[PDB]
Amino acid sequence: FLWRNRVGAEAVEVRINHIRQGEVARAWRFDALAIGLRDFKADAELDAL
Amino acid sequence: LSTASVLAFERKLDPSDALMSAGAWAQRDASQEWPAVTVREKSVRGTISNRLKTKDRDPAKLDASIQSPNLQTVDVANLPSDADTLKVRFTLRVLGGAGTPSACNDAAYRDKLLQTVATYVNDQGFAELARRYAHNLANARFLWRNRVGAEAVEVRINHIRQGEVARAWRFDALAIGLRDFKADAELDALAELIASGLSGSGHVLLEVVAFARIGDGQEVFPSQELILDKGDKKGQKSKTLYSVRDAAAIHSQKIGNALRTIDTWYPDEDGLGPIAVEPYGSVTSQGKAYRQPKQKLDFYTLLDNWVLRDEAPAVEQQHYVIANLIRGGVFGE
Amino acid sequence: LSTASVLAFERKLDPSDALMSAGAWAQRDASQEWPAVTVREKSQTVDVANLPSDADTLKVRFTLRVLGGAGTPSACNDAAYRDKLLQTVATYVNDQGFAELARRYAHNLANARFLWRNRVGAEAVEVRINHIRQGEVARAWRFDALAIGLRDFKADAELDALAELIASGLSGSGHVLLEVVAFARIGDGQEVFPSQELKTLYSVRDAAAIHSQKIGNALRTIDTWYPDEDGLGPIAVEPYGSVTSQGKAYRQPKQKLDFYTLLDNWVLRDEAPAVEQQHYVIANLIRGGVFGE
RNA sequence: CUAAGAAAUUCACGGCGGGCUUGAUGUCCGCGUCUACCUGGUUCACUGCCGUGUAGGCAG
Repeated sequence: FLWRNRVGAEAVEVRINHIRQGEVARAWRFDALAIGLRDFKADAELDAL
Repeated sequence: LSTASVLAFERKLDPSDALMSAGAWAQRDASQEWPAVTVREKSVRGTISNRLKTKDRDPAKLDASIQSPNLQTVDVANLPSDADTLKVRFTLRVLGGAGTPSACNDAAYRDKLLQTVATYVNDQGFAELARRYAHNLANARFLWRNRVGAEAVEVRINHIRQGEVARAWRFDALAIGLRDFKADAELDALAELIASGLSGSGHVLLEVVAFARIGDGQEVFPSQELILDKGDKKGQKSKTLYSVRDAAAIHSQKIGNALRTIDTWYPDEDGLGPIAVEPYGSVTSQGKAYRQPKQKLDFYTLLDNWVLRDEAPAVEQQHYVIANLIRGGVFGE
Repeated sequence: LSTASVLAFERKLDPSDALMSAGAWAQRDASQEWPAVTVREKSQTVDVANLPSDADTLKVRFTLRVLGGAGTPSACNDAAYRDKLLQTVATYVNDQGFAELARRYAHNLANARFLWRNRVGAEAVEVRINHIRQGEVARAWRFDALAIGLRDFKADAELDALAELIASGLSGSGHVLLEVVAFARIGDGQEVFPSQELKTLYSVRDAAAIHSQKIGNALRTIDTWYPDEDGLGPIAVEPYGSVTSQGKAYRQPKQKLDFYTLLDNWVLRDEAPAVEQQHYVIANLIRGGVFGE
């Protein structure tokens, strides 16, 4: 979703928060540059999402 | 095979706005706290010193009005008293990915343009182009007038991988000229970094610190604007100076201009040195566009000779076309 | 071949702001650490300031900037106008040295031409001027404004070295950096006259200064070939030169000695205006402006 | 001397009731504005000065 804004960046981190009340019920973090822009490979904290 | 009617090219070598500060030499072990310079808008009278017209000339309105002086508002920024050196600081991103367009219409033309620029890269890479960009980053060409008549300039280029510096440089650059492109091994070490950047082989983030001694309390040269067309009143605004938040500043396009002075393969003034890379290569302050379409030399003829009909031009016109493809712009129809 | 729709020349000998400041005598060799002048307003609501009772002194602070190679211009539309101007500027350069400009610059450096209204009732004038390469000085002077009278150009022994230095300067034979500063004798409790804008005396903060253009005017009183009467003295160099103080505008355009026709003749078709005009022509090229169509 | 010459149209009124507009989306791309300077306008045709009456030493 960062279209041109991610191009040529040192570090890109994504934080995803599930909101089920006023409060947040769950909290993910990702290394967006480590996760591939091309391949849909799988791991544990991502299929937890 | 035909050119697509909508082309577009994302630029590479992205500069930012530069920010001026001020201070003395040899406090540059601890020069991370110098105060900036201030754009000062005042009112200063002038003279009546322009050409009086020949249309409706009359000594009842020119010979009587000449002895009534002018009334203007000059906006000039100046250095402080103890300060004697401008620190001009900006950053630069050598992106890379410099052969694929952002927009297109015909993927056959894009399949031809990709293999054309790849056949360019795979015998001479981005080596010599990064040599001359490292030269323009070496000398203080991006100080368009603040270097003219300096005692010493010191150019520290820092390469950045994390919060702090990963690689340093120091360049003597009043010794380095503006026409003869001699080089050095550390100039080559900068050029290898920029060539790695343009080839899509890593990230380059050059924090560019450029000192230039002028003198105590001297005059500084930031950039200028265009004040018209959206509220053009009777004209009580002469000339102001560009600024990020309460400090004077050069625009990004003028530094980009001064960094892409690469062109030396035009037949007008060959020994008289380089100019900026532009399609229909023109110094507009000179007033005369080199590289006419009357000849065979401009970018819009080289590009579609080399892409469509495979007529690969000379081994410097390749350099010029690729300097245009790093420049960007709306091509096509 | 015709005129030039845009022209832009770059300035030479630009000063900084001449801040005023005070002190005393026999501490003038310890003037790195010295006090300043004050700004106050009295009863309309206007400004007027004053020296203290301990001080006859007043002090000046500015420094200079030559560039070199002033014939070659920086904005035009005609390439042929450059190709017709290069022969003229090189013809004026190569056949004679620039010291005739340089004496008439450097004596205004040496005299009190920049101390305009700082000797309206003074007694002893002493000026000290530095040639700064680096963090110290290496060619020091200390000049006098009593000796050379403020309307003639008669040279002395100090003047030739500074003249050949500045003529190396503006011709491109080496960048010079002067610092021209002065020490005054005003009066124990005397009213000051700084600059203004377009009443409020022009107040730099916690001091008092006069702008750049007054000294960039004062150091180029080179017009003494103006037509009518040459016994009066030097006034400065202006295309369409009008002066408020002497009232009458020298060098009128309805007769042929204004800048906009001698430039046309001297530059383009290679016919020469007079050798009693040349240093005024090149002083106009030193000043700069928008010289269009 | 006019298809000339002449003329009172009067009066009265219930339009009324009902309602789901739905759903989808990449505006991308590029740029040197350039040079130049002398307000003591008189920030009141005079402020404030021995007699409120027309002659005067003052910060001029």
